[PDB]
Amino acid sequence: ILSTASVLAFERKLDPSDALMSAGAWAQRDASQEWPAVTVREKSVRGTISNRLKTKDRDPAKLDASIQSPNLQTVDVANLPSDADTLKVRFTLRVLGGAGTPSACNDAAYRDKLLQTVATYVNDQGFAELARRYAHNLANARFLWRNRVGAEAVEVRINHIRQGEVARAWRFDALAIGLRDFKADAELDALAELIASGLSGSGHVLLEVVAFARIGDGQEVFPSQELILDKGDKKGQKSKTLYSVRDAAAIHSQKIGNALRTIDTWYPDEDGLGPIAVEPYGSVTSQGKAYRQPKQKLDFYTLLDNWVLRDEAPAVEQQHYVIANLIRGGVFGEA
Amino acid sequence: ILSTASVLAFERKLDPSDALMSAGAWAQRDASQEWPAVTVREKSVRGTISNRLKTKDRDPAKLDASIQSPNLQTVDVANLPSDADTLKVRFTLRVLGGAGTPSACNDAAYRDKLLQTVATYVNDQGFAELARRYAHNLANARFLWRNRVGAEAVEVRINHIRQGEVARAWRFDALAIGLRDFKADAELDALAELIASGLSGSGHVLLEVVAFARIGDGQEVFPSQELILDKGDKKGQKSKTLYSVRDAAAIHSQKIGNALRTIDTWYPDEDGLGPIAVEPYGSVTSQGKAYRQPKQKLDFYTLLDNWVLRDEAPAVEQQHYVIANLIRGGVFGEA
Amino acid sequence: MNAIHIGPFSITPAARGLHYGGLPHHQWTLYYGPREMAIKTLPDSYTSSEVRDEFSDIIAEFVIDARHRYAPDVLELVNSDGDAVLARVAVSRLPEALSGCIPDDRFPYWLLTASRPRLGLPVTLNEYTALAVELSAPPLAWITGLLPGEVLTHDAEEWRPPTSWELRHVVGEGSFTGVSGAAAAALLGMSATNFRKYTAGDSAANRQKISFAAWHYLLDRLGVKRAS
DNA sequence: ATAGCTCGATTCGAGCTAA
DNA sequence: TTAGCTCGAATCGAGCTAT
Repeated sequence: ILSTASVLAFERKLDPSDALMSAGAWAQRDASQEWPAVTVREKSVRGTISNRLKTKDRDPAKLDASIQSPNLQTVDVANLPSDADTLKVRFTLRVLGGAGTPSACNDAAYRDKLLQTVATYVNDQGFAELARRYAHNLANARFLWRNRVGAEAVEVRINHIRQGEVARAWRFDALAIGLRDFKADAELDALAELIASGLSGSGHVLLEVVAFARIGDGQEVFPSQELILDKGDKKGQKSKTLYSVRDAAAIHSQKIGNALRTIDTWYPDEDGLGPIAVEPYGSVTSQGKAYRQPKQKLDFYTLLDNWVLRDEAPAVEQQHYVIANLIRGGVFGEA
Repeated sequence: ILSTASVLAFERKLDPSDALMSAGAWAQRDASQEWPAVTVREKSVRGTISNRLKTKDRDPAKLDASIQSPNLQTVDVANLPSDADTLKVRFTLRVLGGAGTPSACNDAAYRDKLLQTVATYVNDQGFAELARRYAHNLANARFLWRNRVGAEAVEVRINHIRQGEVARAWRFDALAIGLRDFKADAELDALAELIASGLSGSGHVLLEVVAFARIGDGQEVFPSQELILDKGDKKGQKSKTLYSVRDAAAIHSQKIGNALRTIDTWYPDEDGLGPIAVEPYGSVTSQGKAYRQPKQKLDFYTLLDNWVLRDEAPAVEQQHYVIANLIRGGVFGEA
Repeated sequence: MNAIHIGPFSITPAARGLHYGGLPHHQWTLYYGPREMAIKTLPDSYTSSEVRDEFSDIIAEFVIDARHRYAPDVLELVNSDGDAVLARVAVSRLPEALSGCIPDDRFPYWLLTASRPRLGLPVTLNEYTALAVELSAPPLAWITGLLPGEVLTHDAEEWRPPTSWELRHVVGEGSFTGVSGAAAAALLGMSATNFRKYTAGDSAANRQKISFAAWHYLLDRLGVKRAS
């Protein structure tokens, strides 16, 4: 009957590194290895109430009393220096083979169907579309999440590494390649076999991904934010903390991986909004609506049952999605 | 039934940088790129009892005892050099655009109708009245808050920095363009479509604003103040702390952006005060009160639901207030 | 074992198990609705009333924090100096005519706020009692901070009926008021079987919604709102 | 006290007329 | 604002249950 195993833990492929930030100036991007790092400092903010009220009653004295004692906060803030207008973000992406092999399972019969159905998938169509689409999110600076909304010109330079030296260098203009359309380009195509060879297990791939963005002169850069333990008084609340590795602003590695995973364009709703991240139950917390509802037969879990247990193969664009949850890893299976 | 969204987080437009302050003498402002920065130094003060007493400390024995036990505290002080009478503040302002699009919004139906409402506003009239009042606050040294109340001659220079170079230059007289009325000027209107293009989203735009002010020799300059953790001794209380980035006194980014936000003249109360900032519930920190209270139905939130949900659009001057608050950005929706 | 439901809280166990030491063990997870507060690994030999006692202190801390951060504003009645507090009353909303005030001698009684930038209003004892009667706060008024503003509004067009989880905040054995479903039904003058349909969850067959008058009268009788 | 059910009777909302 | 009326849908009480 080939029941589903209890544990389906999968190793994460396309493993990124923490993208630390450094600051500098444009046209000096070649000798940017000695650029000063972006430090995270503290500043005090004061503000009045700007959120909605309870709206049950219309007392004016209470809202005026909130202006009598404005809230005082200290927030972690990261800014470029007054002599720098370019933000440098560098991280390394490690590409691993053996996508279909689970890290932990609970049935040898179940695994042998999984490793066979991903072999028949790769033989029919290998790691070509996903590797191409994972190349798009490295081409455009999607990992520059809020550092791309108003950049004058953001440039991505990635170098393939062998033995500790460059193998082949790619140079891209991230404004040219949009965040919506998955077009075709020769440098984008040439990057695809490198990702394809690493994903198929035929070779090792290490890429050093560098992004230079024209944020502006002394403007604000936006690293990842940490949790607030709320162990201080209401005035020194420390309401915002930013992630720094060693006195240098940095972006969480899982936030970088989320930008790479944004290749899903076959969710059941209208796809003109834009790509979403490949993820079970197609859920993104920005708009708060989860595409690929399990009530519909289009989420990752039910197709994984049809594509394996009862051998009901979906459309080939969906089989790219089912392996897209396998390549990103995850703790699957019924607990 | 088109209920409002629970989360309506909006990105802020018109993002300013920290305003660095350096000092010098007048008539050398054409070559002010090597002026020494206004340094932060420390001085000690003592004062007498100048506060009201709670009907018990008014006894002559108790009052004189407090004078015999003076409050010694150190304060943070910023002054110009004795040979310098000009204060310049330099910040960069970038205009983003796409003000109608929220970062987070739950109801897709509400997002489409809100985007339709913003697009309906843009077609009727663009961001011309908005940017005219925004450039008026850039024309005067309103962002030079307390260093303008006694300025003898204050002058601003605004430069359009497109490809890291001055694409178009501006020079205004801040005292002539007072902080009371929003008149029309050909040079001000020339700046108006520069921000209006940024607010509309046609192309990237970035400005540099330098405001020279005739302060006086060794006079007191007023940067933004900080919070004190209140942990040290009462003699070294540090009752005042000012903001600095690298041994140079500076003004907070949100302090500068608040002054550029000061375009709201449409609040129902009498105009003895003048323009205020466009933030919901019309809060004025100095007066401790709030114009546009929800009781008389002229705050941001009631106008937004009237414009979007039940389709009763407000007055055209009130539509300016709603979009200006939409440009201002905030965490809207039921938190 | 079974998911223990304590009012708005729900201690659900992990489907899988573990063996810490040699004894059987399970991961129990405290929930405040969709919010996760704690994971505690516990043996399988513990009864439900003992896992409840194990998770009781975190619930007590949550209730203390909720009562403190949502405490109603306190008003102070003072003499013509402002030093002696003659009477204090907690109010659900401030008086309409409050402005920034420092008491003087021309009026004997002043109604000031407890916040340090003290707003105030010159009143006599009769007007002070009128304001106290109009504006008083019920003893359990802090539970309104844990409830949405659209289920507590008095406007019928903008009112939304509370869900089952929002209803568990005020009725139930482990609720914030501590009244049973039978007592709540007796307060509304209805049968307990009909109120259990209000408090029913995940049972789509025969689940009902409370009405505007019933909800607001229940909030009146429990001491949560409208008890000025 | 929790949790949930069925079944016939009563209530309930949004149409409508009628004045 | 008074004074009603169908019509299907949701609610109400009082029987039972289960834990």
